[PDB]
Amino acid sequence: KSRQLKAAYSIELAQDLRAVHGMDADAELSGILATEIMLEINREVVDWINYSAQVGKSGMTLTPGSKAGVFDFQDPIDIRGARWAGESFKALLFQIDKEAVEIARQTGRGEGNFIIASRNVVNVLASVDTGISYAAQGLATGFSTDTTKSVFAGVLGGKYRVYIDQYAKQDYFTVGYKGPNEMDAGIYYAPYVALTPLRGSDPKNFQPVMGFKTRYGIGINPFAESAAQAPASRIQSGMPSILNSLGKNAYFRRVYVKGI
Amino acid sequence: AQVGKSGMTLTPGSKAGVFDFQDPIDIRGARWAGESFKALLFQIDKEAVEIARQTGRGEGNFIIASRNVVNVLASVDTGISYAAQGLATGFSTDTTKSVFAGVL
Amino acid sequence: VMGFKTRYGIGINPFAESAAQAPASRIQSGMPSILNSLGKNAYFRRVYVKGI
Amino acid sequence: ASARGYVNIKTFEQKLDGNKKIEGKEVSVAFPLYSDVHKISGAHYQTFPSEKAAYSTVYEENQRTEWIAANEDLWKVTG
Amino acid sequence: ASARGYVNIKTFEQKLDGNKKIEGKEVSVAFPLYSDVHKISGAHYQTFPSEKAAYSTVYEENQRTEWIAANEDLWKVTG
Amino acid sequence: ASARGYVNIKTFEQKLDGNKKIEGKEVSVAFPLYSDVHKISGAHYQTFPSEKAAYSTVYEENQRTEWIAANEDLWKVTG
Amino acid sequence: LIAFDICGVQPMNSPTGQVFALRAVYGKDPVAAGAKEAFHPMYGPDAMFSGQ
Amino acid sequence: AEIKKQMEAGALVEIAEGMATSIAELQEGFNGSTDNPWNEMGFRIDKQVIEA
Repeated sequence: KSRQLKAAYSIELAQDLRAVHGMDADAELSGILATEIMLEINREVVDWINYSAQVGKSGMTLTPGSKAGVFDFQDPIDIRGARWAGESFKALLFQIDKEAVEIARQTGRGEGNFIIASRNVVNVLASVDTGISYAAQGLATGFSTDTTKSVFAGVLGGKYRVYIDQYAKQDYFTVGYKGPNEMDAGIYYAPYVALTPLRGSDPKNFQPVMGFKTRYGIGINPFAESAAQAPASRIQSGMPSILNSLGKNAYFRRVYVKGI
Repeated sequence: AQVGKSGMTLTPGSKAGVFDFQDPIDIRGARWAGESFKALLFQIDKEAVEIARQTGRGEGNFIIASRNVVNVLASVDTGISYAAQGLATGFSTDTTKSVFAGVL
Repeated sequence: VMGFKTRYGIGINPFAESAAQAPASRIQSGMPSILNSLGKNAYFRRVYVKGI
Repeated sequence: ASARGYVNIKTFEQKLDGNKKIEGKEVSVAFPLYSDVHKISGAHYQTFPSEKAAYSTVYEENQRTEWIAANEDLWKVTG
Repeated sequence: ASARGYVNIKTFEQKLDGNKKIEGKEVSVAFPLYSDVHKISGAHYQTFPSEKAAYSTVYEENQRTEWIAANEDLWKVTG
Repeated sequence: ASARGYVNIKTFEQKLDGNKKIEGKEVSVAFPLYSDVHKISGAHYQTFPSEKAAYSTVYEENQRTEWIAANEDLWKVTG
Repeated sequence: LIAFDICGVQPMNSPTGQVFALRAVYGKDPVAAGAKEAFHPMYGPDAMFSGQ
Repeated sequence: AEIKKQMEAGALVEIAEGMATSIAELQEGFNGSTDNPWNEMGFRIDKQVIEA
């Protein structure tokens, strides 16, 4: 599947802009177009990871008296009777670790080894002692809590690569598994053509034009659902949809969080 | 300044813009100065994080605060540790020598 | 396909109207118009002739 | 709304003679109108800027001569 | 008048589909209004500046949203 | 259904001559049928893929010549 | 005093200064209602803009 | 003759003027504009013959 963007800018603007602000107008616009395309693409991948994720803290990962899908810091069951943040934040770590195990149970490839989460979740992780200790809390240390300098925040317990979803809609974390192979991720991004510039001008009025075009393709790992014994129709699309990835991808589990 | 401890930085049971040390939601259920003072540090970082979210330039770099807030910070172990409180140490608390009172 | 273009503008000398002590609105166009230059510019006077 | 702000003008009552006074007046003048023409000097007054007219009597930019007359009126003497 | 001049916009009739057309429209928009918001592009149109509205339908600066809607309406397709 | 999806074809109504027009039409053609034969090139058209026919008029794969007549028809000019 | 360690200064040697600002705007018309900004820190890209 | 008299009287007078820059930037349908072509020019090369 393709993507493309155009600039199509006027001459008089470039002339006046240079005269007054010193900007080129051509260079600025080509910069923007190429940049925008890559930003849009990266978001597409993240959205598919969450789209296809299973509901976490569900089924075999539930405490029977729980709310079925959300980790609530104000709920004494979810926080295991914990007090202050020093004992309570660790309860979230327990649910995270429990989710990672469930990912291994369903994928058969490995335990969740990365976390994509909201800024609030990461600040919670950064501000708590994640090792085994009575309790502890304080100013955030181990994980960047920013998004400005980097998306990658740090490694949780030396176990999970934590990234911040700078656009998290609510507040949540997704625990996911990624193997060493490009065939072991559940979600794939497979580029074919990228950022080929096209240039010209319309020979009636000579106004310059330009734009860029790409072609990628995405897909779902055979066995991503994992539970199914067999696919329908034998020869099937690997492109994600309602009938093949939504809420099914064994590589990911999304747990909502509340009470932070 | 915008109201902090609001929207993304608001705990659902909190009061929107105020951190009350006697309120179990704000202090995360804590009991003891050695625990509740640290809870304030947590909220401070949440505010710093949002500044980065909205400005796109960086996390908050400074705090302007009352004497009471500074004494709370001054008297608590600000690192990640089990629990601790005592006499104020590394921050100015007076306002006769200077306005600047160290770095949190 | 080919062609040429220019950009220039033609202005008016401040005080050319020589008929006001306070030009309306204090910031006004220096370009010629029906209202500010037609038959008014003190620097030029035109006379038609006949009978030569 | 002029959307250019207003100049808020206040004239303070003056005592001129036995049974003769200049009444105080409170008006707002569209900024560009004030900028174009005014006649306020030696008048026993105060002025200030605002986003919106501070007074109920406002001279919007599309007035010109009503405002000019209004300036002369700031000197009017009555009983 | 806006006293800032106007952007005069004219569209020309175009056929869109069977029994679907966009009729030409003639509007004049206070310059600062046009400048703040416009969505005219791709419309089969012409524009020009003027000191006074060139057209019978004029949108003054303080009309803001009447104009924005009026501009998007240049694309309305009717029988 | 074709079970291979459809090509959804829209021909935009256009004027050809004095009181002569090619009527706009929206049809769906079984993907393999469209691939087999089509005459939509230079036609003032737009197409897209779908899993099911997007339109009420559909040329199913087991039609061959009905679709061929239908293609010729998209070039037919009437009153 | 707190000096100015918490603010910018940009001192002036003339009255009334001005600052410009640039926004990358998508959706054909850069100046329009609904003219979403490309690099605003609070908003993601319209992933379905260049695509479907 | 009638036109010349009106010119003499100042009733109707000669004028020359360029295009607004915003019109020129849109010619020949740039950005969806319409019916706005550039004005154009060419040549004619003709001949005459002389017998002896």
